[PDB]
Amino acid sequence: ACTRECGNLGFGICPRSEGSPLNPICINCCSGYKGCNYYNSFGKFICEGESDPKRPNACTFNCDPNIAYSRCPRSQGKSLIYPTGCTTCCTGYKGCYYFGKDGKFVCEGESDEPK
Repeated sequence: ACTRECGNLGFGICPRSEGSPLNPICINCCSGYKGCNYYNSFGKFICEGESDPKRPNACTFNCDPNIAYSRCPRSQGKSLIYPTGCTTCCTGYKGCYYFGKDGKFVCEGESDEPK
């Protein structure tokens, strides 16, 4: 039960399992998320993510060539939501972290994300 209000948020980020041995995601330990583990294509543990999705680390976009895939508590949907349209804190997804147009964290989403 959410209001009809059109939200004015900036972007959402959602820590989610990404990639596979055969189809590696481009990511690094710095930008990977706390609570997610990162692995090579042979399935060897590389690192836990260092980044808090409420206040992400300053990192480069550079791929860590040791990383092919991640395991996060949640696995569904997009890693990044932009733009957000009319999405509000309420209609936003659980395990997704929405930031204002100023770049500052506003809220985590409260609604179930379709699988």
